[PDB]
Amino acid sequence: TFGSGEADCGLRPLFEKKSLEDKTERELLESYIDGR
Amino acid sequence: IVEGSDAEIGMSPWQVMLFRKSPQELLCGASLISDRWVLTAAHCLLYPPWDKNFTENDLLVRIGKHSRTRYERNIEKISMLEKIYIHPRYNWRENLDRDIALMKLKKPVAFSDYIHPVCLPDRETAASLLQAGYKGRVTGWGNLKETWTANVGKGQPSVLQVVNLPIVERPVCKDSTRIRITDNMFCAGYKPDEGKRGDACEGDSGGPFVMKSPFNNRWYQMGIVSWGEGCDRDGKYGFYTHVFRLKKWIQKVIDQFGE
Ligand SMILES: *C(=O)[C@H](CC(=O)C=C(C)C)[C@@H]1[C@@H](O)C[C@]2(C)C3=CC[C@@H]4[C@](C)(CC[C@@H](OC(C)=O)[C@@]4(C)C(=O)O)[C@H]3CC[C@@]12C
Repeated sequence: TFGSGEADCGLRPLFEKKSLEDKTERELLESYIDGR
Repeated sequence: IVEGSDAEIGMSPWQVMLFRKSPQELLCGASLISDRWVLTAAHCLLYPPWDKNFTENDLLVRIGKHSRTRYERNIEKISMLEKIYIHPRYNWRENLDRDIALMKLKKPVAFSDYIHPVCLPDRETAASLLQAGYKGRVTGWGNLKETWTANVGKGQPSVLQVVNLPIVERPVCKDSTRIRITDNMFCAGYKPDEGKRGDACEGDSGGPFVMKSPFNNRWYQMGIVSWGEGCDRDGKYGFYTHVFRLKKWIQKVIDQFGE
């Protein structure tokens, strides 16, 4: 039923957790109302 | 993927690869949504006009990898499936409507630096983020062009690749294809004048299209790579399965078995 990482989901061990931002992530977010 | 870049290590931890047992071949991509559940497009499993009709004991899943080929020794996990669920209203025949599928792993996977779930979207994260102009990200191993004929450049790429694509607005989608679009599908990718390229391509079907939520800093699976007339054609757009508009079904089948 669970058994479901709906929980700590969407959190990448290696970036967010490790407080880091991948090479192109910025673009994604920069397009959120043209505005970041 | 056409026109995209190498992925980074750890960049896409929810990325499954749907692999075929015998023979060894790559069928599609898929995504990790839980310790036991993987979500893919239906047409990767059941597609009648192609005598592609697989079942548990044919697929083998491989979580956590980067290389298209290399075994990735204490990084990636192979596993195998208990059951498969196709949306029972999938229209393979006319327009691939409702191209979704849930696959249940035989044994739940151990999360890692490389292996982690993506989140399913919710009403208010659907509403805010699925909008014209907003980019999402698509992932896959899978051809570099149109090897529809064998072709002009790279083949299939050595390592997982990424691309960021803006969503398109409905009429533009509605008007780019003769095929009847439905509400369970959105498109994305550039407009011939916008001056960038890039799109999913064969091999990517089933992978996730994700976005990043600026309210909680989390990754979201907004759509699944479903279909397209080709790869990267000026003024054609790619079609993705609307995951949110299908959410109740995803819920129902996971609230079938457990603990
Ligand atoms: C998956 O990798 C791929 C999806 C893909 O390439 C996505 C994008 C590009 C965005 C799948 C393959 O698994 C097979 C696939 C379903 C298709 C097979 C046949 C064609 C399609 C159904 C599209 C319509 C039509 O395309 C034409 C007219 O060129 C086909 C019936 C055909 O070629 O005969 C196609 C959709 C996606 C597809 C490639």
